[PDB]
Amino acid sequence: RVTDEDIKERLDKIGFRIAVMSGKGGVGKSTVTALLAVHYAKQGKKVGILDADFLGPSIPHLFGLEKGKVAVSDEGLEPVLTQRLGIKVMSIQFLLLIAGMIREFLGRVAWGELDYLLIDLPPGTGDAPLTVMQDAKPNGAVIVSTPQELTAAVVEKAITMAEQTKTAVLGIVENMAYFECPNCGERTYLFGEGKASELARKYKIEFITEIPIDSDLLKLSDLGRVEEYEPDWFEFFPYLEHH
Amino acid sequence: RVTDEDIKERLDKIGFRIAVMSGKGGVGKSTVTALLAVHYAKQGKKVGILDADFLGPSIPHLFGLEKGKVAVSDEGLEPVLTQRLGIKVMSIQFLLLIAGMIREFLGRVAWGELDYLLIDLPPGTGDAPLTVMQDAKPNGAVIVSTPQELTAAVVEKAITMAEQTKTAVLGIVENMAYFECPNCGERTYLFGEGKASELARKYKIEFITEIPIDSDLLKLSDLGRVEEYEPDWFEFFPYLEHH
Ligand SMILES: Nc1ncnc2c1ncn2[C@@H]1O[C@H](COP(=O)(O)OP(=O)(O)O)[C@@H](O)[C@H]1O
Ligand SMILES: Nc1ncnc2c1ncn2[C@@H]1O[C@H](COP(=O)(O)OP(=O)(O)O)[C@@H](O)[C@H]1O
Ligand SMILES: [Co+2]
Repeated sequence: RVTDEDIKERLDKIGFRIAVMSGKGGVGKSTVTALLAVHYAKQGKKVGILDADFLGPSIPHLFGLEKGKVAVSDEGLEPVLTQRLGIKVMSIQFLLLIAGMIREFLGRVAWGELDYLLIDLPPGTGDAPLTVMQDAKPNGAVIVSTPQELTAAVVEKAITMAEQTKTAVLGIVENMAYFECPNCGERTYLFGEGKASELARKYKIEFITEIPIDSDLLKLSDLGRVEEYEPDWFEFFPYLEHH
Repeated sequence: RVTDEDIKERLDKIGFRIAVMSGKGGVGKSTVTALLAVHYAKQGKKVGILDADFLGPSIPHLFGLEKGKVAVSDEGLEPVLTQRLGIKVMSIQFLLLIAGMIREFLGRVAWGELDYLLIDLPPGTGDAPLTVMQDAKPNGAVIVSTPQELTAAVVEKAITMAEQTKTAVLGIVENMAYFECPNCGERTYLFGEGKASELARKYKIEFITEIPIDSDLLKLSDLGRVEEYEPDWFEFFPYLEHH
């Protein structure tokens, strides 16, 4: 029930729209989304997360936000804040086709003035996650994949999808690429690891990052204490003009 | 088209029907299925795998069977053999509602005389993987799960499912439970690990196994050379009267 000119007034308050996308489920798209939100918050930035992943909404759980409950104000649907860093979150989860659902999330929600809105897309390169790009029209987008995914095929379906809304492909994230023994700091690289950097060099993408399988990230993910995860795999995420 | 009394003549040639099942996707159900097939073959046994996982058929890939071509004989639909150990495989994959598809797989396929038929179910505890239990009515079934999401809930939906066809729950497999540094042989246990043994003791299941995250299993899985995977996580899988 929200006009195309209506969202404009809302997104005008938002410095930069990043979308996070994946070849498929279980590659840690929502976890990365969360870690980028945490990166930005901790740098002093005001951050919003829109959970577009109706399939399996990981986002609220990661911030221990099962206390769903949206409330309505002058400004509209008040997003629930993460207690440690004040990140604003919106998820279907907070109500116990979607073409228009995203239009509401961009319309009726009081995002206020924030520097970055992170959209946790549905998984894959299908129509589902393209419908969301239709309405969110992001400035930037970030590919999340495991080594043993991460083909030029996938990366090209990704660059092509980003064409349909004119969005820059800012980075590849190689999630669960290696493991670092905490005893002896030995790394063991999972088969297919190192492809992110080669494909990035290949298609002229400027940001690569290889996130290991981290027991602590799994612990705190589960506990919903992700805001306390110390390691920043986005230490070197490039600046992005966000006025 | 295959009659209910028709399958009887076929399964009469088959010593024991094991079904492999999961709380959800990406927990390595198909990989375990494959490793149990390999365990049995290498022990001298004649083994069949029915790939009931139409969703995302991992099985043929694991044995490098993209040569997906069935042929028909007197005996019927000839399963394609794995080249190293002679395991017989059947998968929709070999043709480039399913209620009756499984009925064909159990009916029209020439399984011949074999000791074990392993059924790689669809993932989860939903209707999909229950339809297959209807027609396969397995003697035994094995739960595959990762630590994070190995709940009494899941295990009970599993024991309950197995009731509906009177099948024994033979084992729990905790897949990707830990990692062993190849430098210093240190193990690092993923959060939630050790639950399989507690739940098994709890619901009186006789077989537990914890499979680590294995770079080599990932390598050979991908290469489709799984038959050459040396480690047997079923070293101590109990005997099962299979006349
Ligand atoms: N680097 C990592 N180390 C350990 N666990 C991880 C890592 N990345 C993701 N996970 C876990 O893997 C699972 C899948 O991540 P998730 O974000 O749900 O993927 P997706 O967004 O594709 O569904 C979750 O349990 C998540 O916390
Ligand atoms: N213990 C393990 N170590 C490393 N990789 C594994 C392990 N178990 C499974 N995998 C890999 O994880 C992925 C998921 O396994 P799969 O059997 O396809 O899950 P499911 O059958 O439940 O969909 C595959 O790439 C598989 O080879
Ligand atoms: Co070590």
